[PDB]
Amino acid sequence: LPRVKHTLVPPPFAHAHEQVAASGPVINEFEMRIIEKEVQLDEDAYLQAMTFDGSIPGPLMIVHEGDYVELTLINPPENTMPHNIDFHAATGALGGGGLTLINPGEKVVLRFKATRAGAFVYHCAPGGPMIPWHVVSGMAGCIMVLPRDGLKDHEGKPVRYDTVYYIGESDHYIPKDEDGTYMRFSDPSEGYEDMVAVMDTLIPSHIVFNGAVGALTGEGALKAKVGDNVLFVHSQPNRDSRPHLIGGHGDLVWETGKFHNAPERDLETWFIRGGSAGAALYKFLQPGVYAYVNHNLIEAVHKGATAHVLVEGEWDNDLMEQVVAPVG
Amino acid sequence: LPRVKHTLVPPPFAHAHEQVAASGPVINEFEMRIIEKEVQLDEDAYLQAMTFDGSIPGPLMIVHEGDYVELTLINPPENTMPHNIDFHAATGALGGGGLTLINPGEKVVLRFKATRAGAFVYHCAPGGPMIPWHVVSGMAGCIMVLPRDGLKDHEGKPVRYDTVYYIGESDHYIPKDEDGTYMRFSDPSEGYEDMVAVMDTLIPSHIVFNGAVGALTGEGALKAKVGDNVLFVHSQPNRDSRPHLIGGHGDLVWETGKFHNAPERDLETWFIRGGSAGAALYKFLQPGVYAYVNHNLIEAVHKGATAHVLVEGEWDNDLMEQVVAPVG
Amino acid sequence: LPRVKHTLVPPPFAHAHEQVAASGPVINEFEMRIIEKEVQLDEDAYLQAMTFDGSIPGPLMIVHEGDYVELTLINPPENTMPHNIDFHAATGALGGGGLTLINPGEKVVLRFKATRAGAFVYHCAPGGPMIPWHVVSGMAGCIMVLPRDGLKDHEGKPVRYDTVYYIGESDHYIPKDEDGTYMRFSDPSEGYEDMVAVMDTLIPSHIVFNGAVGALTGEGALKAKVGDNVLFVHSQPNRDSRPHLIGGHGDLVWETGKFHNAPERDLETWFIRGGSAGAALYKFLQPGVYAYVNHNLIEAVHKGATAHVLVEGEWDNDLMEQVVAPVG
Ligand SMILES: [Cu+2]
Ligand SMILES: [Cu+2]
Ligand SMILES: [Cu+2]
Ligand SMILES: [Cu+2]
Ligand SMILES: [Cu+2]
Ligand SMILES: [Cu+2]
Ligand SMILES: [Mg+2]
Ligand SMILES: [Mg+2]
Ligand SMILES: [Mg+2]
Ligand SMILES: [Mg+2]
Ligand SMILES: [Mg+2]
Ligand SMILES: [Mg+2]
Ligand SMILES: [Mg+2]
Ligand SMILES: [Mg+2]
Ligand SMILES: [Mg+2]
Repeated sequence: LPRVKHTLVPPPFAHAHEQVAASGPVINEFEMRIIEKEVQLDEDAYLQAMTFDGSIPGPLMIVHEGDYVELTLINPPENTMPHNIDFHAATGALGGGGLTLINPGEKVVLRFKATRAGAFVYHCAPGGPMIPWHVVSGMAGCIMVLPRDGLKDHEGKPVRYDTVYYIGESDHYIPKDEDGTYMRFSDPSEGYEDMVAVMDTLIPSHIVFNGAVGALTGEGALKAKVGDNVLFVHSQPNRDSRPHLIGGHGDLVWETGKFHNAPERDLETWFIRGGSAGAALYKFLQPGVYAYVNHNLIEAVHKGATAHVLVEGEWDNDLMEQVVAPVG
Repeated sequence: LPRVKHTLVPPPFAHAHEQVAASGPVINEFEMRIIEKEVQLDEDAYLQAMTFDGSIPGPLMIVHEGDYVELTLINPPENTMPHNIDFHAATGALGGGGLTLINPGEKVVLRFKATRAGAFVYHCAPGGPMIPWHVVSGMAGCIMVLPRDGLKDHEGKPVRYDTVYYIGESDHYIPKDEDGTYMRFSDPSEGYEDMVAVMDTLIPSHIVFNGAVGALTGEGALKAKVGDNVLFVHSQPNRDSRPHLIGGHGDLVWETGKFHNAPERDLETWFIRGGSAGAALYKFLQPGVYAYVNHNLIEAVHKGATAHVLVEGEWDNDLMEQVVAPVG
Repeated sequence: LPRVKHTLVPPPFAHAHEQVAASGPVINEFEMRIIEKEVQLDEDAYLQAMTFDGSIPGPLMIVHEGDYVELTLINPPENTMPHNIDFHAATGALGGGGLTLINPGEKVVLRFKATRAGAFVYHCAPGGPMIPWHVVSGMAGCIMVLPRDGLKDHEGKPVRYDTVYYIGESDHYIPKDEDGTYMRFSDPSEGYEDMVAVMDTLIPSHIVFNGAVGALTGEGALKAKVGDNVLFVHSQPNRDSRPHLIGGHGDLVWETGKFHNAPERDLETWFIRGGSAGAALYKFLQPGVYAYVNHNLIEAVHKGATAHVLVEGEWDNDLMEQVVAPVG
């Protein structure tokens, strides 16, 4: 089979690809390096993170149904922990976790057949208590397996996007001092016992898009134009989310993320089950600022789950008009 | 276009309307006044509330797909805060939030086209940390945009209800003294910092229907007769819910609340995503008392999420019969 | 009508039955005895439990749509509490709760018509605060009402399982001393006030399958062979869950659990609403160990929500292959 070597790009962007496969099955080659580093979640909040390829989430991989995925995974000698990878897209050996455990200084190559279309989570799962801990330290991303003929709607009609954005939502459990301030550690292992105690409450300290509070706002705001069909692929590897585009809708939504199921239409808010990825297409109709949020608004605003989309184009007064301006 | 002026009625009731539109598109005119007042959630629990039209939830608006909605929103001079409105039914300007910010003593008129059929949340969203806070202080309601030809089932067959009840479920975060008792404040702003600390735990002190524990029980119990097709429209603007009618089912359920999607049948329990409204139709078959509950039973019983429905009519022993009475 | 007397078997197993009804409607006779006993959830964690038939969950009942269910429920004189039963499968009298309240030393016989196909929760619901408390002490199980002609897929094609496993997931709220250790009590009533305080936080101390941490792992691991179509019926009577088979998928999933609705395909993770049962069919394609988990991995690993499935058969390198073994 042809081999295609991909250069991954950091989230929320996606590597070059075609929606309709330009060929028959290929072997898709990807490589990622695991990076353990402290990351700043918020102004005075830091996470002893563990990442695929230096980003939270890990980068988006895009292939077609019936392709193979050949991943080279590298755990550099400077890392402290063993790591591996479980693709929810894959069949067998705990998603590949059983075949990919690598120590610092080792690398491994896994091949699987992408037999099922949809957006899927991938995450680290080295075993026992390590599983939740590695995930909530940042080790999860998404692979999207498109149908060979591209996406289809609830009636089997071909559907096309202009842009995909990968929104990786992640919950984190940063320990606190009695006064509410966040603790700092020298490395992941040092912070482990304190982190577990927070994990046990099931209350995240932060819930973020793209690895940090405000990462996709201000200078990181997403961009589009009136008329653009934008696919928002949304992963949550550990906890539920309820995405909502403020000012918009989900035109076609696969909330369970699997493309051969019929999408729902006209949604205000949809539901990403923890341990899954979903996808929503929207055609922008009005210019201006939109917020893409987890619609538990405490999670959106206090915890960090808010992105902005800045949209250019002409305003349509038939859809909405301020008839009487604030007056009094 | 014809203009139709509506008189809103408090929840769980609905203003006069027709399921099948008796005309082509109209401009629907509504008016609401924002009322800031302390409300009693429970025996020794009070909320510094902020409300649309004096009720929690805000009143239900009912229009047809392709109509316009023209809302006059009034923030009386006695209020302390700026307020606005985001309709999830609307397209643009953050659902209208960007065009409706009004200070105490001001009013505003917004028009939008109700382009999509379904039950939708509306809520206050004045910006930043104000967003979750105004919502969890009571500022959310629902607008139902019916298809012009009325509801249709999973097979496109016309479906009709005898009664709609609007169940507005709301989570609240009342601060507590060390001994578990609830704190009281002079106004919303005074209670703000203490409320935020509760919000951060993501654990509501109360989760209520119609603004208070027991509001829809005893004297407030809902009523129906055997044979009645009752539509239960259920909103939750901030947190997930799992409605269940104890003793009944959802005959047709749109849990994501958007009427052009096929409903599911025969449900025991359905799922309202935080930041959305859903709808369930049930035809009553047995007389007696029913409980409509959020089926996290701690949320139902300890937090306040229980309504009763009292149903009159004849008992059917073929469906259920006590064969041997408690004996021993 | 013919009467059929069933011998229940403990979970995760199911009593003898046929998927396609070998006859017209029958009256299905079941009997269960309520057992109040302390149970060990985990190494140093015990629950003052209240059970149907001595198991958590209560045993699975299997009947066909249009059958009757006649249940004899027995509350032995050694018990301390009144108990009853609410079948979500049933119509009227709070699912039967209104007709089945029995004191220690009493028994009752309830008949209902199983008019709706699907997996349904049954649980104890003796009234008021007793409701959540009896459920979170273990009093819930599942009844599966199969269509008379067996299961059908999203296209109406007949579908057949080789094995059903009933996974009863239950959240528990065991009180703790200041040092994090769990408290012990002489009986359920003694532990009540302390348990309520934990219930109020909505944070379970344990979330288990089959009544205990590790119950379905090691010696209790589930078993299958490559090629087996296994139906996983999953109940959660009080709290949401997000089941995921690590290394596999849901081939056909009814997450709301009602068999006349079309199932979704190829799911990675699905969603069981608190107060419901859902069902997922998977055909095993690879041998080895699988984990069936609630995919909030903290709930899976720290709280107890993990089962293992051990699968025998031949490995398929086309689906997955370790191309380069860990090396360095
Ligand atoms: Cu790792
Ligand atoms: Cu996983
Ligand atoms: Cu407001
Ligand atoms: Cu909103
Ligand atoms: Cu009981
Ligand atoms: Cu129930
Ligand atoms: Mg690279
Ligand atoms: Mg400090
Ligand atoms: Mg230090
Ligand atoms: Mg008025
Ligand atoms: Mg006090
Ligand atoms: Mg004072
Ligand atoms: Mg027996
Ligand atoms: Mg102790
Ligand atoms: Mg003692």
